[PDB]
Amino acid sequence: WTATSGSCKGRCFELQEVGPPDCRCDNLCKSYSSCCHDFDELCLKTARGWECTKDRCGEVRNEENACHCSEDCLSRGDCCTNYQVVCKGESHWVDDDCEEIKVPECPAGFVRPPLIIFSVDGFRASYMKKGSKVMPNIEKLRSCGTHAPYMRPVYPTKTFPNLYTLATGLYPESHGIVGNSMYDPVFDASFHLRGREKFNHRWWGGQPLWITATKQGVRAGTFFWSVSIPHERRILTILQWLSLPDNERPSVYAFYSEQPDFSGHKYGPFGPEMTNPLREIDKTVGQLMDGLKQLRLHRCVNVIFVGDHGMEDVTCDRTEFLSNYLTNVDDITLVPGTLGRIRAKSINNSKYDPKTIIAALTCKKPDQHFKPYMKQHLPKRLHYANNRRIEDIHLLVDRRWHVARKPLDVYKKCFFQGDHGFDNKVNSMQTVFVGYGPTFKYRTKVPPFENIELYNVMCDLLGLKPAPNNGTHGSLNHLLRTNTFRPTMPDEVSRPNYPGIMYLQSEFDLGCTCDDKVENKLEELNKRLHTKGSTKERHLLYGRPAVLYRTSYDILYHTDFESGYSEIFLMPLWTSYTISKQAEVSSIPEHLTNCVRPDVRVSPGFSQNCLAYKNDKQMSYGFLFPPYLSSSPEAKYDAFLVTNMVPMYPAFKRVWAYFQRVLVKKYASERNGVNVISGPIFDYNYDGLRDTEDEIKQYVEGSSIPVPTHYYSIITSCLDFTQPADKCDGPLSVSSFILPHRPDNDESCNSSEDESKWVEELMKMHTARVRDIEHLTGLDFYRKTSRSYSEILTLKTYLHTYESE
Ligand SMILES: *[C@@H]1O[C@H](CO)[C@@H](O[C@@H]2O[C@H](CO)[C@@H](O[C@@H]3O[C@H](CO[C@H]4O[C@H](CO)[C@@H](O)[C@H](O[C@H]5O[C@H](CO)[C@@H](O)[C@H](O)[C@@H]5O[C@H]5O[C@H](CO)[C@@H](O)[C@H](O)[C@@H]5O)[C@@H]4O)[C@@H](O)[C@H](O[C@H]4O[C@H](CO)[C@@H](O)[C@H](O)[C@@H]4O[C@H]4O[C@H](CO)[C@@H](O)[C@H](O)[C@@H]4O)[C@@H]3O)[C@H](O)[C@H]2NC(C)=O)[C@H](O)[C@H]1NC(C)=O
Ligand SMILES: N#Cc1cc(-c2cc(OC3CC3)ccc2F)c(OCc2n[nH]c3cnccc23)cc1Cl
Ligand SMILES: [Ca+2]
Ligand SMILES: [Ca+2]
Ligand code: NA
Ligand code: NA
Ligand SMILES: [Zn+2]
Repeated sequence: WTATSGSCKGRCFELQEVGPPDCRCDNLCKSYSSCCHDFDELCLKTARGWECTKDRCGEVRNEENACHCSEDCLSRGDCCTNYQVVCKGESHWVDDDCEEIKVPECPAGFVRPPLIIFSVDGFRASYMKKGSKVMPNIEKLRSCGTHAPYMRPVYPTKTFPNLYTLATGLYPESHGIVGNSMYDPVFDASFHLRGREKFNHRWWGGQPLWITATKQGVRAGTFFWSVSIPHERRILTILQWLSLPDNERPSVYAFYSEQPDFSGHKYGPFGPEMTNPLREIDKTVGQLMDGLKQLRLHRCVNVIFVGDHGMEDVTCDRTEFLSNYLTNVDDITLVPGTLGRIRAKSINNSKYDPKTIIAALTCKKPDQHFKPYMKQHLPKRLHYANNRRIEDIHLLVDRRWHVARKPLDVYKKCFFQGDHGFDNKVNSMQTVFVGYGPTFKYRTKVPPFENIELYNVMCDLLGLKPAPNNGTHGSLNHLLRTNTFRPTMPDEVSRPNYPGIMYLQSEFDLGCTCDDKVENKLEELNKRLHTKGSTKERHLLYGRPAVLYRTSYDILYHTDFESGYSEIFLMPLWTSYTISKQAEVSSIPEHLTNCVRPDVRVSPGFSQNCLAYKNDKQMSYGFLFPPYLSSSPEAKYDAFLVTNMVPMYPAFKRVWAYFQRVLVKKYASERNGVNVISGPIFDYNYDGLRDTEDEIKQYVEGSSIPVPTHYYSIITSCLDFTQPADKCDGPLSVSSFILPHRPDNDESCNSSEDESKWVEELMKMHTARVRDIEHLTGLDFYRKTSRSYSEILTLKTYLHTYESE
């Protein structure tokens, strides 16, 4: 209940929220149906519009007007944004030449440059170039400030997940806003765009910027604007707040535009009807900048122009229906559209089986436009699993398509021509970033980066300590003139052992065999030196990775590769090797096909054994350093060491063998050598973080050999590919993957064909950042390069996407 007969007199857009049943004049009052009786009259004035005209110049103040053209308006902070242009012969901000802002030029009493976040819903990245002729204000921001060619949103590429990611630096799985619609089974409650339940604070995890600010003594303007408040009024409210006295004035502000998303849904991303919404957004930017200029803040405020996601062409006719696949279609609930999420209609139905639903949705039609996944099998780059609000069954929908339960759901709801929500690496979902101000760089282009990184930077811009988040603080230092955060490398927690030869052959009883009994002082000293690390500079180019948790491991040196061998997991945590452009691929000789060799540096008790694999009818093995890339017949024996073996399902060995036999050499040819680091990952609870021993759910039968959930590789070369990988003087280039270790290739519908038609496609889908691997392994890479640490942090957040331009 609201006693709406209090008044908003002198309280319009009050920052502090007053408590029911006392009536509200703050922004959200509309959304709670709680504004005071006179809120529209006092706070939403529209009289005479939003622009001064010559005849109004120096008028007598009339408090009914939406904005003012009277001599006292500047000191009141409530002039129309074009007041100085119309009435004082000033230029619009957009018509002024741009001039470097070397230092903040702020009015007295400003403690720090304010930050304004100008967020635009549905603003696809390519609009910056394709719409540049109709967006002069935005184009000046872009060209004069710091910009990326695009910014990667998070998955799903929907509004609230992305704007709340911007606010918190967290993946949706951690912040809790995992789509625009959700069911939380602990709460037994549903979150929707419509209605009121979405304002309940239990939906919203982490700590958004406005709370981070407030807790640290920095005042914040509103981040949420009610849909009925027009854009001109949002801008005027921000400008008025900026005119407050020093002790009352916020330091961080947000503007939000529902456009171009609103029109994009109706008309498609490049519909002719899209030109107007872009013109209008640009006009709004013009109003803000003119307003800032009038208040002498245009060379003081840092402005971020940022989108939440892009927009793709999507129509009703490109809809797949689950009713064409499942018989039981009324036993399920689908969250539909540009992604699919499936759960049981009733928890009382114990005849509901996820395995049979997945199988009925897998590779059933030749051009099928969605792919089902148990959430733990989604590409790890999506970070979309560790939340009870994300249903176990997920459908990744192809760009340009929808999924629905039944046809009736589409015509009892063609209207729309645009949508978004798809995989966050899809080009059409990419959105925009521009930063303009004293703290940003001048006329600077930066590479594309992920929106999870911005929270840290916004905290840096405001002198705030960020709450714990998924950004990598320092990775965006290259955007900034000053206020950089100077991170240090994490300390190594576990130092390795360096074992020598400590065991005789006959101490091992592993059930392994190798045809290797084949016998020189020239080559005897030479092989001793390889085992003490004489080739390690060739194979370990960026130093050894640091182990950031407590464990027991050994460094093992060899002619062609170096490894960090875990005594706890009985396999390497990592294996490092360099393949030059010139290297030759060879086969596994006939006599070595089943060869596994005890490693006399490592006890039997901390070794794998061949008998376990013999007895485990589902599990085979592979090697981390590939025998195919041995430098010589003699060196090839090292590749068959039991310490280089890892457990692999035969179906996965098809993938791994093609990667090692064909792809590594291809990449060395294309990139002028590559350094490769490969290893296992264990993420049985799908939290994106390294498992401890006691979290492992599967072992090679009858043994303590833990089975990885995934295998990674990090492939590094010289960005200047005219230099070979192993003699690179400058910046590096990386691509990585985290392949799911699956007992079938059901994910790849064309897997009956030759690996050349499907393996690389799988690997592209599971592309990853080095940082993703770091989380999953507790390893810290690139510890010894000639590069700055901030540059290395940037490299570690790079994602190789495999989209064209
Ligand atoms: C991305 O960045 C984020 C942020 O840094 C990373 O997330 C952190 O990961 C940590 C490890 O997974 C995690 O630490 C745990 O926190 C527990 C306390 O948590 C509460 O308080 C914090 C701080 O204010 C708060 O942020 C949390 O908020 C979560 O939950 C509410 C809903 O209840 C949501 O509003 C919110 O969205 C958020 O949900 C997300 O996180 C939780 C896990 O915390 C998930 O379950 C959800 O799915 C969702 O993703 C909390 O309200 C603390 O109690 C834990 O301690 C246990 O583990 C330690 C290990 O040191 C052990 O020693 C203890 O014994 C203890 O175990 C006991 O409880 C067990 C479980 O009940 C039980 O089995 C044992 O037997 C014991 O009794 C732990 O320290 C941290 O909370 C989150 N933070 C956030 C914001 O998510 C994330 O990892 C990064 N991602 C990547 C890929 O790097
Ligand atoms: N950084 C950031 C940032 C966060 C938000 C946001 C606000 C929120 O407010 C609580 C009361 C729900 C919650 C989550 C958010 F992510 C945001 O919201 C703009 C918005 N105003 N009006 C809309 C209508 N629909 C969708 C979004 C908005 C804009 C930005 Cl720049
Ligand atoms: Ca949106
Ligand atoms: Ca884990
Ligand atoms: Na086997
Ligand atoms: Na298949
Ligand atoms: Zn939309």
